[PDB]
Amino acid sequence: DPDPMKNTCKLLVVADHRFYRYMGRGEESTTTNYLIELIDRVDDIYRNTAWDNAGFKGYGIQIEQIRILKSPQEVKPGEKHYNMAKSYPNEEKDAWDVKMLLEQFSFDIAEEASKVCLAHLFTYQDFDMGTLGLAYGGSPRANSHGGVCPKAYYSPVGKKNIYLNSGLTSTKNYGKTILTKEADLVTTHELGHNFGAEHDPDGLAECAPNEDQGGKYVMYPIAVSGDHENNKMFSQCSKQSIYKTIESKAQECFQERS
Ligand SMILES: COc1ccc2c(c1)C(=O)[N+](C[C@@]1(c3ccc(-c4cccnc4)cc3)NC(=O)NC1=O)=C2
Ligand SMILES: [Zn+2]
Repeated sequence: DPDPMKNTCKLLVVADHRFYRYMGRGEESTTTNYLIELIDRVDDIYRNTAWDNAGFKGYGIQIEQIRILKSPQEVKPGEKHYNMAKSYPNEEKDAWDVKMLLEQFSFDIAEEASKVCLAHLFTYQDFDMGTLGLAYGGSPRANSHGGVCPKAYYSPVGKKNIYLNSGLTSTKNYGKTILTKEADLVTTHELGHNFGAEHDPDGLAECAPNEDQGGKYVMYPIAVSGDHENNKMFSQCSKQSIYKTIESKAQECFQERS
C-alpha cells in the first residue's frame, strides 16, 4: 500500500446570489459546472508546479463542498451579510468595498471555514480600480493571520471564532463578464496569496520578464490577461514563498487527493 500523501488543499467554494444570477443563469447545474471546471484548471497549474524545482510537486486543490446561495440574504436594519442584496458601505455602488466584503465573508462563513483548508467566495460585482479579487496572505508561521489552514481568531463583537483561510473572486470587471481564462488567473492569484506568495517585484527581472520573454507571471501586481505564456505560471519568487508555506502547513491541514 502506497504511503499517504497529505498534498491537497480542500476547498469550500461559495457562489453568492450575484454569481448564481449573472454567471450561473439562475441554475444550479450551470453554477456547479463553471466552478468545478475552473477549480480543476487552476489545480492543473498548482498540481504540476515543482515548488523546489525538484520533487516537491503534486500539491494542489480540490473542491470539498460547493454552497450555492440562490437568493439574497434577508437582513434586519443595520445588519449586514456578504450575501445581502445591497453593496456595503455604499449601496449606490455596484460592489462592496472589497476589504469589507472579504472580512464579512470570513465572519459569516466561519463555522464552515473551520473544517476546510480554504474557503473561497465567487461573486459578480464590479470592484473599484480594476480589482478582481482579494485573499488573506498565508505564510509558514503558526500565527499567520491568513491563508491556508484555519486558525481561530476570536471576534469579541461577534462572540465567536473567525478564520482567515479565505479569498474571493469576482467574474465582473468594467461592467462586463471577464473571459474564463481571466477568471482562472484571478482565482490562481488569490489562492497564490493564500498559499504564501507575495506580488512579483519589478526589481527581480527573473520574476517579472518582458513581453518578448513570455510576459509576467501570475503574481504580478497588475492583473495578467492570460494572453502570454508566463501568465498562467508561478515565478521562481512565488515558488520559493509558496514552497516554504506548503512545507510547514501541508502536515497541518492538507489531505489525500480524492
Ligand atoms: C490575475 O488576477 C489578478 C492579478 C493582480 C491583481 C488582481 C487580480 C486584483 O484584484 N488586484 C488588486 C488586489 C487588491 C489588494 C488590496 C486591496 C485593498 C487594500 C487595502 C484596502 N482596501 C483594498 C485592493 C485590491 N487584489 C489582490 O489579490 N491583489 C491586489 O493587489 C491585483
Ligand atoms: Zn494580489
